Amino acid sequence: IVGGYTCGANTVPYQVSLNSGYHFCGGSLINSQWVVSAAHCYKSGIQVRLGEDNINVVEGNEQFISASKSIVHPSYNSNTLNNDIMLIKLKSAASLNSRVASISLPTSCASAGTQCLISGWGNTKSSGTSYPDVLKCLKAPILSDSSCKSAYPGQITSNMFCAGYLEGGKDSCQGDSGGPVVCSGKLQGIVSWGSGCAQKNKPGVYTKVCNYVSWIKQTIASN
Ligand SMILES: [Ca+2]
Repeated sequence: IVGGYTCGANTVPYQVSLNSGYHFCGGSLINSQWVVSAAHCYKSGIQVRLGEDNINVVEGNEQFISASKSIVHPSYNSNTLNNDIMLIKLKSAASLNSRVASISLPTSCASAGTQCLISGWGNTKSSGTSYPDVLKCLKAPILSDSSCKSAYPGQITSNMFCAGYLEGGKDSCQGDSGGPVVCSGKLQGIVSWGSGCAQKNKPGVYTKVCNYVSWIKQTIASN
C-alpha cells in the first residue's frame, strides 16, 4: 500500500497473509474454512496466516493453517488477468473471534463513488521498494467505468473495476495482490493489477467480486 496508514493490530480481522516460507499475497477469510484471493497468486504449498499484524513477529493472535486445496477460477486468463480470483480451503477450520473474522460477500455490486478500505503488506513506495512488517490500510473510492477504461484502453473487462486516485500517490502495490477491497462491510474487490503503483492516471484494478458470488457459493457447497 502506497500512501496509506497503519491499520492497527487486528482491526481488519478478515485480512490473511498467504505464506510459502515468506509472505507473497493477501487474501480474505469468507468463512471458517475458506479464503478468497487472486488467481495470479496461485502456488502449491500455501500456509494461510490469520490474525496477523506484524508478519515477522509472533504477537499472540495468529492462527497458521495449511491449505488443503486451491481452486483457480475456471476462466482465469493469466495474460489478461480476466477472472483473477481463486478459492483456498483450509485443512482445519479457523477459530473465529473478534480479531479473526469472516467478511460478507456482496448481495449487490457496488457503484462508482463508493468509498472502500484496501489493505495489505505490499510495497509502500511508488518507485523503489520498502516492505512493511505491519498491515497498511487505504481508503479509496471506486472510479467510473468510463474513467477506468480511459486509463487502461483495451484492458478493462466486465470483471474488473478501478479504485483509487487519478492524481497518483495512493494505491495498492506488489505484495497486496489477492487482498481485500471492502465497501460498507462487503467484499467487493480483490487486489489484481495496475501499471506500476500510485502513478498518475494509472489507478488500481480490482477483480469484481459481485460477479463471482454464485461460483463461490456453489464451489464451497461441493468441496
Ligand atoms: Ca505476527
